[PDB]
Order: sequence, then structure tokens, then C-alpha cells
Amino acid sequence: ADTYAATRYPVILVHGLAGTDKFANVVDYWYGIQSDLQSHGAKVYVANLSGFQSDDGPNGRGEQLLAYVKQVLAATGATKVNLIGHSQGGLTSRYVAAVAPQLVASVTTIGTPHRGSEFADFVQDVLKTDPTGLSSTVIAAFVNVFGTLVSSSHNTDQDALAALRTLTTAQTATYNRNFPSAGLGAPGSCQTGAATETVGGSQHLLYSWGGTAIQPTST
Amino acid sequence: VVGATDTSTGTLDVANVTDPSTLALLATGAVMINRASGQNDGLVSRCSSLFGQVISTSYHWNHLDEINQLLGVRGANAEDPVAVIRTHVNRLKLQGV
Ligand SMILES: [Ca+2]
Repeated sequence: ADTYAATRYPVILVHGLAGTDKFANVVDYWYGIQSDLQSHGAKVYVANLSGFQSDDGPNGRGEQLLAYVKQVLAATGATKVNLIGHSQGGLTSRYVAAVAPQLVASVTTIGTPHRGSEFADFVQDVLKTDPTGLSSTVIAAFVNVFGTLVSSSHNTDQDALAALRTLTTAQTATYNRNFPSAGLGAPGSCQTGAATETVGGSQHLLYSWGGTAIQPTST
Repeated sequence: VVGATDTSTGTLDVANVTDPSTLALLATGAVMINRASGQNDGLVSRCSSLFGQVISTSYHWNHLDEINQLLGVRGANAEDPVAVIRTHVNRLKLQGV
């Protein structure tokens, strides 16, 4: 073991794709990553937001993540946390940084649809005509992948579709108006914003990365 | 698939067999491209992912590769996501957080 990943503040991994049934097993979502980071001295905490839908609102994932962060802070004696979120988890992490800036040291987003997902939009459109969405091979293959990533459920079809509602262009548009961040570039520019942000009297380090395996071709 | 290609995989890539999310995410990513998303990971476009200091958007990854998924299977051209996250945690450490 060593101290390569031994940050000053605890690291909270925040999943995005989750089921609608609270307390599902999320230990393998960040596959092999918790043990790797622990071997390098990190204090890793994996949030479980399964059972909560949207990020904002009194019973959204944001208030749940905030409560989890306060629990980690009360237990450790630490004053702040580093939030690393994947997919929706990046939006959930932004909620906590906005409503409780003094508890956050950094926000890192991985594959987060800050401006929405065109696949979520496509599914919204298809559901107006086929409410199950299973007539579409592309939707059915996604549903099956979702099912394999999360713990067993009798209702994978429903949960996989539910997972995309928060990620539409329209939903995320409202979210960004409600929860602005200097980390976001101007709408329609396809550019990032600032590397840091001052929210209360707190400075936040802001980061992100994404994958571009799927490229457009003429054929 | 029409209108898109998956750069994470090489010729006769076993990831197309053992991890069903590889081809599924190419199909969802093609739907996104027909909706003006541009390059993407299957669920999220490069443009939509941009926030704060962008370390990179050039990884040859689909959405599940980012979390070393399914069960750590990734195409032949995909970078190691475990090492990428590890490097970032050290980055945070060296930034004083
Ligand atoms: Ca994979």
C-alpha cells in the first residue's frame, strides 16, 4: 500500500445509473475502483442513491447525497469532501456544491450530461407512440444493459426508462437555470467554463472528463 | 450500425462478445448522432460532458467503460479507467484537497 491517492478530504464516488428500489447493492458499480484507491491510501465512500429519482426537490438525490456527506463528515472529523460523479452523479454532486458549498472541496464529473442526453430525448419521443419502448431494438438493448449493471429487479423495463427522464435536454436545461455554475460554459458553445468557482466563502476545484468512442461516419 | 463507428474496439474484438454494452452503446450513440450530438460515449455527447477543467475528452470509451464496466471488459483501443481515476485522485491530493 502507499499514499498516492491519500487526499486531505474523503473521496465520495457518486453513481448515476440506478434502480428505483432503495438499498440495492452498488458495491460493483465503480468496478474494481474502490479497492484500487484504498490500496493507494484513499478514504473512499460510495454513495447509494438508489430509490431516489430527480436530483433537486425535498426528496431528490441531492438532499440524500447531502445527508450522506454530512454523515461522512460527522464520522471522520473532516470538514470537506471531494465529490466524483458518473453520469447523473455529476448533476447530483453539483446540487450539494450549490446548497452546501462549505462542505465541498471539489466536484469532478465523468460522462455527465450537463446539457442533457440526445438518447434520453429520443426515448421521450418514442414513448409518445410506444409507451413501453420495447418495439425499438435500440431501446431494448439499452434496457438489457441497464439491468445487467444494477441489482436484480422484476421491472427492469420500467427502471431503465425512469433512469433517462432526468437526463433529457429539457430537464437538464431547467436544472442549469436553477443551479448555475461557473464550471459550465455558455449554452450552445460546446466549450467548458471555469476551472474553479467561489460559491459561499468556499473555493471549489471543478473538473471533468468524457469518452468519445462513438464517432459519426458518412455511411 | 448506420452513421457511426466505435473506435474503442479493434478488429474481431472480444469486447463485442463478452460485454453486451459495447454494441448496445454503439447503437444508442448512432441514435444520438442522428440527433446532432456529434461524437459521444453512447449516452452523453462530448459537448454535454464539458465542465470545469476538462482533463480529456479523447478517451476511446463508451459510457460504461468510464466506470470500468461490464466486469472490467473494454475494447482493445480503450484506455484503463482504473488508472485514469487513480491519477485524478493523486491530482486532487497535489492540489491540496
Ligand atoms: Ca465495456
